Amino acid sequence: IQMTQSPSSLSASLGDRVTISCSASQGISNYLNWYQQKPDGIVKLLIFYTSSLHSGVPSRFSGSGSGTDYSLTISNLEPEDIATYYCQQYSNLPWTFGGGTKLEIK
Amino acid sequence: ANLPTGGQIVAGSGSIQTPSGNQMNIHQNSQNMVANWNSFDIGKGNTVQFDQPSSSAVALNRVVGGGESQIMGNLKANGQVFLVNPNGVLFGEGASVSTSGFVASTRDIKNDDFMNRRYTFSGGQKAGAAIVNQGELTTNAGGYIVLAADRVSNSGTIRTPGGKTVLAASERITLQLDNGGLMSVQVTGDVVNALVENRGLVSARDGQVYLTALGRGMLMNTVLNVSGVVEASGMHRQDGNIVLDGGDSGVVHLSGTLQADNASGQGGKVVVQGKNILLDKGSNITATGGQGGGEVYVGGGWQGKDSNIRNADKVVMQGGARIDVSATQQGNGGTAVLWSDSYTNFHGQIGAKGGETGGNGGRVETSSHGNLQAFGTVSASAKKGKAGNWLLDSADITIVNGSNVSKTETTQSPPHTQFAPTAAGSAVSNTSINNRLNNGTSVTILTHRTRTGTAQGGNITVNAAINKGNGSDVNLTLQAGGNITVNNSITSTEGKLNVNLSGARTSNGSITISNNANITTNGGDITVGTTNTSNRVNISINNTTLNASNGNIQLTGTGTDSGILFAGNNRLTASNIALTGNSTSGNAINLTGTATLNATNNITLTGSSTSGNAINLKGNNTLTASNITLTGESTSGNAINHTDTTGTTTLNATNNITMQGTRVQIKHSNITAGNFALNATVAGSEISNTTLTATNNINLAAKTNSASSGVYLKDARITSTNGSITANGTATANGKATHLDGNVTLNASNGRIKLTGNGHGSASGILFAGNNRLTASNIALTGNSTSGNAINLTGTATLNATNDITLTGSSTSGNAINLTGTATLNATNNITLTGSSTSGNAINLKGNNTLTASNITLTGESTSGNAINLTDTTGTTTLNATNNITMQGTRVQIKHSNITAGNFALNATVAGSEISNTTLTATNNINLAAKTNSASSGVYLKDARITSTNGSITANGTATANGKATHLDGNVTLNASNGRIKLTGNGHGSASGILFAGNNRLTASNIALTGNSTSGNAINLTGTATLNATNDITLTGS
Amino acid sequence: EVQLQQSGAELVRPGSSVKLSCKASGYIFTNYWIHWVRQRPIQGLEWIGNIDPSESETHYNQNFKDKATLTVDKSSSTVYMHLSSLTSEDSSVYYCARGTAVVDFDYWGQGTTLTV
Ligand SMILES: *[C@@H]1O[C@H](CO)[C@@H](O)[C@H](O)[C@H]1O
Ligand SMILES: *[C@@H]1O[C@H](CO)[C@@H](O)[C@H](O)[C@H]1O
Ligand SMILES: *[C@@H]1O[C@H](CO)[C@@H](O)[C@H](O)[C@H]1O
Ligand SMILES: *[C@@H]1O[C@H](CO)[C@@H](O)[C@H](O)[C@H]1O
Ligand SMILES: *[C@@H]1O[C@H](CO)[C@@H](O)[C@H](O)[C@H]1O
Ligand SMILES: *[C@@H]1O[C@H](CO)[C@@H](O)[C@H](O)[C@H]1O
Ligand SMILES: *[C@@H]1O[C@H](CO)[C@@H](O)[C@H](O)[C@H]1O
Ligand SMILES: *[C@@H]1O[C@H](CO)[C@@H](O)[C@H](O)[C@H]1O
Ligand SMILES: *[C@@H]1O[C@H](CO)[C@@H](O)[C@H](O)[C@H]1O
Ligand SMILES: *[C@@H]1O[C@H](CO)[C@@H](O)[C@H](O)[C@H]1O
Ligand SMILES: *[C@@H]1O[C@H](CO)[C@@H](O)[C@H](O)[C@H]1O
Ligand SMILES: *[C@@H]1O[C@H](CO)[C@@H](O)[C@H](O)[C@H]1O
Ligand SMILES: *[C@@H]1O[C@H](CO)[C@@H](O)[C@H](O)[C@H]1O
Ligand SMILES: *[C@@H]1O[C@H](CO)[C@@H](O)[C@H](O)[C@H]1O
Ligand SMILES: *[C@@H]1O[C@H](CO)[C@@H](O)[C@H](O)[C@H]1O
Ligand SMILES: *[C@@H]1O[C@H](CO)[C@@H](O)[C@H](O)[C@H]1O
Ligand SMILES: *[C@@H]1O[C@H](CO)[C@@H](O)[C@H](O)[C@H]1O
Ligand SMILES: *[C@@H]1O[C@H](CO)[C@@H](O)[C@H](O)[C@H]1O
Ligand SMILES: *[C@@H]1O[C@H](CO)[C@@H](O)[C@H](O)[C@H]1O
Ligand SMILES: *[C@@H]1O[C@H](CO)[C@@H](O)[C@H](O)[C@H]1O
Ligand SMILES: *[C@@H]1O[C@H](CO)[C@@H](O)[C@H](O)[C@H]1O
Ligand SMILES: *[C@@H]1O[C@H](CO)[C@@H](O)[C@H](O)[C@H]1O
Ligand SMILES: *[C@@H]1O[C@H](CO)[C@@H](O)[C@H](O)[C@H]1O
Ligand SMILES: *[C@@H]1O[C@H](CO)[C@@H](O)[C@H](O)[C@H]1O
Ligand SMILES: *[C@@H]1O[C@H](CO)[C@@H](O)[C@H](O)[C@H]1O
Ligand SMILES: *[C@@H]1O[C@H](CO)[C@@H](O)[C@H](O)[C@H]1O
Ligand SMILES: *[C@@H]1O[C@H](CO)[C@@H](O)[C@H](O)[C@H]1O
Ligand SMILES: *[C@@H]1O[C@H](CO)[C@@H](O)[C@H](O)[C@H]1O
Ligand SMILES: *[C@@H]1O[C@H](CO)[C@@H](O)[C@H](O)[C@H]1O
Ligand SMILES: *[C@@H]1O[C@H](CO)[C@@H](O)[C@H](O)[C@H]1O
Ligand SMILES: *[C@@H]1O[C@H](CO)[C@@H](O)[C@H](O)[C@H]1O
Ligand SMILES: *[C@@H]1O[C@H](CO)[C@@H](O)[C@H](O)[C@H]1O
Ligand SMILES: *[C@@H]1O[C@H](CO)[C@@H](O)[C@H](O)[C@H]1O
Ligand SMILES: *[C@@H]1O[C@H](CO)[C@@H](O)[C@H](O)[C@H]1O
Ligand SMILES: *[C@@H]1O[C@H](CO)[C@@H](O)[C@H](O)[C@H]1O
Ligand SMILES: *[C@@H]1O[C@H](CO)[C@@H](O)[C@H](O)[C@H]1O
Ligand SMILES: *[C@@H]1O[C@H](CO)[C@@H](O)[C@H](O)[C@H]1O
Ligand SMILES: *[C@]1(*)O[C@H](CO)[C@@H](O)[C@H](O)[C@H]1O
Repeated sequence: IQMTQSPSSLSASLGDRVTISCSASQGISNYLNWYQQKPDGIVKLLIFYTSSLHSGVPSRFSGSGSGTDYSLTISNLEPEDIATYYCQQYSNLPWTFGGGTKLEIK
Repeated sequence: ANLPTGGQIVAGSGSIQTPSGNQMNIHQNSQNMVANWNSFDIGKGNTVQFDQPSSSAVALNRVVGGGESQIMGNLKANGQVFLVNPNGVLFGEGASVSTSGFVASTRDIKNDDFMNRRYTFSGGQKAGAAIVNQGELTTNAGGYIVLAADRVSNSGTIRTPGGKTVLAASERITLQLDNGGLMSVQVTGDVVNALVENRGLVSARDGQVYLTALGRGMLMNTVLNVSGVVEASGMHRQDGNIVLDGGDSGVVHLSGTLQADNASGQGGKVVVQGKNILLDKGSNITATGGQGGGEVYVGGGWQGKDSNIRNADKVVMQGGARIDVSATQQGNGGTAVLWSDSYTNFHGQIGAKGGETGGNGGRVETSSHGNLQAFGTVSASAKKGKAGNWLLDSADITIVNGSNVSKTETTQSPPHTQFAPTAAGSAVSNTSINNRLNNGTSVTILTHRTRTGTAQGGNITVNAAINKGNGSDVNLTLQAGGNITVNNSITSTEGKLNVNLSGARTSNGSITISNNANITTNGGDITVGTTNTSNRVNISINNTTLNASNGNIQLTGTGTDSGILFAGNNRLTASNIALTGNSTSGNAINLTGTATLNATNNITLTGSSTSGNAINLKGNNTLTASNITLTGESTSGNAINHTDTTGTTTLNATNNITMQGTRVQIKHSNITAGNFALNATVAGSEISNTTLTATNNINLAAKTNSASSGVYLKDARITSTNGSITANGTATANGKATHLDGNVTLNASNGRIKLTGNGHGSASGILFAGNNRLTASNIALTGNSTSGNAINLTGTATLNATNDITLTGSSTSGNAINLTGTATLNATNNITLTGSSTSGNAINLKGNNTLTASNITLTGESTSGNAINLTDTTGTTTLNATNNITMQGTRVQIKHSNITAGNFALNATVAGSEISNTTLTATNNINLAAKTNSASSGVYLKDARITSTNGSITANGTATANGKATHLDGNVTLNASNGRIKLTGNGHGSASGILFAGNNRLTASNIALTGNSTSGNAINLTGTATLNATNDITLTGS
Repeated sequence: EVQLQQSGAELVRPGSSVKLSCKASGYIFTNYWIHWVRQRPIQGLEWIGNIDPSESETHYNQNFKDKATLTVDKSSSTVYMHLSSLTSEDSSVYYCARGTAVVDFDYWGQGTTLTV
């Protein structure tokens, strides 16, 4: 199972509707986690399952999708969000990860 | 004496002399010359001698008058002699011709062509003129003899060793010569009343014989007739040692013997082509060979696909007729072919036996594009080599019993009336094929659908028993383009009978074995499918027994409405029974009646259906074998559904079982296995009303993507005499990851139990309803969920562990371990319940629960709720532990409980602990520790009656927030008559220390109170307090 | 709070071996399995293997099957990652993660630098 991310990098403005699509090599039902890695190196889990928030997750983060396409959306962009968002599948062994999408401001 | 008269040299240079009355001499000087004669007649005792410069020297005697040439004397020449007489030529008895090459033709040849060495003969003949040879015509080695006429007859003998003998009946005949020999002959042009008859002997050893007759009419009249002996012994010439041709019209009635044998090497090639070819009773076409048999073709090549041989319209083989291509000493047998495009009636004998001292058997094909009547005998056996093959091919073929089919060969048979077929449908006597299997020869039967509009769909119908009670290993393959309707046993007592009821590669038909058509193979294989060609073929079966003894039974086929269907009472005994089926809308495998698939080694059922069921067994089917594996894939239906309100599925594995599928819905089954293992990967599985007993490990793994429960067990008794049951359920939808229901009992007396349930989203984890009596030497229940419960035993559950019980859960918002029902977890050595949660409770015992063991260890963590919560306004929790009890968590709330213990230990680290309305007895120490960081009480006891028979009660509360460090209220009773009571309370901020209200009776030997508070009361005994001590009472505070 | 403490920076010559430690606190150590994820330099993340402290059951990625080995000590609440035959290519940042089954990697370690 191979994961696909696009775009590999994104630039936008404060509070702009941000969308990081994450397409899969096949239908993985909903076995998707949205890890956010801050530039320092701390890696969290933001949306386990396709759309299911984690504990330390502000309401701005919200996903959707099914089958082969999935997206993670940050409704209001604030400079805390600047990070790389590895979308991870876990339907089929071995587990794999996305290519990373750095969210740069403009 | 009568010598030719009127001789006149027209071209070339030569002299004609008559030195005697009986001797006539011609002197040839030039290479080519034509001599025209008023009459060319040789009387008895007269000699016509040619004196020519070489053996390639050419002399032509064209008759330009008189009548038919009358040659009774001897004609001798050192070169080539060509005689042309439009009136015909006759060679009487005793006449002898001996030249280096001789041509007798009724067709005139132009002089210009002759001097230019262009030997073509056409036209100019008298109507009805014939060339009749009753004497002896011989040539030197490498010579040739040609008789081209409207009609040619040879009642004498013809001998051209090492050359070519050609008898043609055509308008135009073209002869190609080179270096004094004959290389090729071109025969073309139909003529009226054409015929070439040979009642004598023709020998062309190491050469070739061509008997071509091209007729204009003869709808049923004899166009070619060889009743004598034709011999072309020698090496196997690829052009054929003997070649016959009947043209496009007429009947080739052959009654004599054709010989192309080779005592020292490979036999010759005999080809007989025409429109209608009949071989009489005395026909003896032989192509044997010392080092291997030759080849024989009657009406065409193999399968009629040889482009060098014309395909006959009808070929009839009268009874007693014989074609022999068998090897004589050592070598492989040859090929004998009988092909026709309309109708083949075969009654003769064909020999394709291999060499006695070595070599494989030959191959025989008796095939007709239309109607086939194969009733004769064939022999392609081998004394040392592999068996031969008797191949058949017709439009549609139906096996019949015996040979009493009112055949028309010799009795009430006018001449050439056998060319009118009467028995529609290509009947074949089972007696013939019975002998073929009995004599160690394979049988192969094919069909092929004709053009649309005919009833000849290409079917096979066995309407007679096929037996093999003698002989070595043989094969029998029936591959039709239509149906394989079998309605008669195919048995074999001696040897092996490998049956292959294949369908055609592009077949669109099906295979039906019904009417109790048992197939016994005495160790032979049965392959009713094809294997991998995606050949759409249904395999319907009804009361058919497939006994393979020591062979392997493989059925394959794809049926949109039913891949392979089983009905009635079926029995299938074999070393390996491999069923493979596919479907689109119907059941890929559908066993409806009783199916007893007794196997010694391996049973394998495979299916795949888009909408229907892959494997759908509803009958009283019994499947006993060492290893049975049912693999199925279904997108809309069931991979493995065995549901039946009356039918029961019995499985007996001496070694192990494996079932795989998108959804495995087993039901009403009785399975004995060595190492059973399911694996569902799409829609979970279901075990209902089964009694699955296995000697060793059982591995029920299933994942469901739908609301249906993953591992759904209901009224199932699953036992492991020596192994462990490991179940692994996973539900990604609002279903339950593992759901236990109804009277389920699990026995792992010498092993483990591991029920793992991974919920997702709203999915609950493991579920328990009804009465579940899990007995094992080790029980472990693992669950994981987010909003639902990681582990829940709502229904009555009984667990008896000889060693220990372990429950583990992890719930994001729901309850990790929830016991809202009568749970009786008896165990000998240990019991541990571990949980963890964020919003909900970690451990939440609600119903009437009893947890008996020597060692109980509860633990849980909750961010905002209660970790260890044992409370219900009705439910009563009883804990019976001989040895230590440990409870650790952030919040411990014990209510309506009745605990007995050897030792006891709480530990609250975040939210403190509360004990209320409980009766806690513990012989030795009852150390209770609790640290709270919120306004809740540190150690909150109310209406609790705690007893220490031989031990010491120890409480130690710390409240960093403004809650009560250690608050006792109401009817608290503490008996520690043989030990010490020590309650330590550390408050902070405005928090009090040890607060006593209500009515507290603290009885003990030594009573010690300790408090530490900043702004609150270190010790505050507000209500009624009563402390009775036998040694001393100590209180301190700040 | 639930923490995943690891070792500091580890540097060895290529062809050496290093045993990485993942120390866990603030949660039931035998209630979740520990994961192991490598962040290759400027190429995306990748999964190595996991070991469940409840029974030391391990699943290994085939690429690291002969490259990594996992050991667990329940007493110290620690999972140890063993390595062999290191090269400069494997020089990356190695993360240990707390894996449940449905919650997956809800907490990651601080990460150690393995320069080889
Ligand atoms: C030659 O062919 C004729 C056909 O009538 C048959 O009668 C003779 O027996 C055979 O020699
Ligand atoms: C073939 O030859 C045998 C014996 O030479 C004779 O019995 C058959 O009648 C003939 O066809
Ligand atoms: C095949 O074997 C049988 C024995 O039943 C014999 O009768 C036939 O003559 C031979 O072809
Ligand atoms: C063979 O038999 C079938 C019935 O199975 C009939 O439909 C075809 O026409 C015939 O060729
Ligand atoms: C072969 O047998 C079937 C019955 O099985 C019959 O219907 C046909 O007429 C016969 O040829
Ligand atoms: C088919 O032929 C066999 C010969 O073995 C006979 O036994 C059966 O009675 C007939 O149907
Ligand atoms: C006879 O049958 C075997 C299988 O038993 C096959 O391999 C040979 O090709 C056939 O002659
Ligand atoms: C098989 O039988 C069917 C009838 O079901 C017939 O239609 C096909 O022609 C034959 O192949
Ligand atoms: C099948 O037939 C064979 C014949 O030898 C017999 O031995 C087996 O018991 C039977 O199943
Ligand atoms: C049926 O027979 C064929 C040859 O015609 C063989 O290739 C297949 O293996 C068997 O099923
Ligand atoms: C099996 O046999 C029964 C009666 O014995 C018949 O009713 C079914 O049609 C056949 O399949
Ligand atoms: C083969 O099996 C059938 C039942 O399938 C039985 O009727 C026959 O007697 C047996 O030879
Ligand atoms: C035989 O199989 C065909 C599809 O191949 C199906 O349409 C028929 O109903 C079944 O009998
Ligand atoms: C059935 O298949 C097994 C496969 O191992 C083989 O060993 C047996 O000889 C055969 O009967
Ligand atoms: C034909 O049957 C095979 C054997 O299972 C299956 O793989 C194909 O999908 C089906 O078309
Ligand atoms: C299973 O087989 C039965 C025949 O009894 C058929 O009616 C069903 O359609 C098939 O699923
Ligand atoms: C059954 O099949 C297994 C492989 O699945 C093989 O190992 C056995 O020899 C055979 O009986
Ligand atoms: C199997 O046997 C049961 C009872 O013996 C009957 O109810 C089912 O119909 C048959 O398949
Ligand atoms: C198939 O069954 C045999 C015993 O008959 C066993 O040895 C193999 O391991 C199994 O695959
Ligand atoms: C499974 O099958 C065996 C035969 O090996 C039988 O003895 C047992 O009774 C059944 O459970
Ligand atoms: C049947 O399945 C078991 C499962 O462990 C395996 O051990 C045996 O080798 C195989 O025959
Ligand atoms: C279960 O599997 C084991 C090997 O795993 C074998 O020894 C037993 O015979 C079988 O029942
Ligand atoms: C289910 O089947 C799969 C193969 O698709 C295997 O990997 C799992 O171990 C078994 O549970
Ligand atoms: C299993 O059997 C029970 C009662 O025998 C029935 O209620 C369920 O529907 C079936 O699955
Ligand atoms: C539950 O009770 C039913 C009643 O028949 C029994 O069949 C099952 O075996 C048991 O699990
Ligand atoms: C059971 O299946 C789960 C996934 O559902 C896997 O994580 C465990 O390793 C296996 O035991
Ligand atoms: C599970 O049970 C076994 C024996 O039943 C014991 O040896 C293990 O220690 C316990 O985990
Ligand atoms: C666990 O059970 C309690 C009652 O005991 C219920 O309130 C919760 O909703 C459940 O998760
Ligand atoms: C039960 O649990 C206790 C807790 O320490 C352990 O020591 C025993 O070994 C186990 O049986
Ligand atoms: C403790 O558990 C009870 C049910 O047993 C529930 O009602 C409470 O809300 C919880 O704190
Ligand atoms: C739990 O109980 C057992 C019983 O022997 C004891 O050995 C352990 O020390 C205690 O934790
Ligand atoms: C309480 O526990 C003891 C042993 O711990 C047992 O004897 C009693 O039966 C049960 O009530
Ligand atoms: C329970 O804990 C005590 C210490 O209080 C220890 O002595 C016992 O061995 C164990 O069962
Ligand atoms: C309670 O715990 C003590 C040690 O505190 C141990 O000695 C007794 O055996 C047990 O009952
Ligand atoms: C209570 O729990 C704490 C953990 O914070 C441990 O240190 C004490 O030993 C136990 O009494
Ligand atoms: C509170 O007091 C207890 C003894 O009662 C001690 O074990 C704990 O360490 C302290 O926090
Ligand atoms: C369920 O989840 C737990 C983590 O709490 C894991 O240990 C088990 O392996 C999985 O089945
Ligand atoms: C035997 O033949 C009868 C009559 O055609 C048919 O009804 C059966 O299905 C077949 O096996």
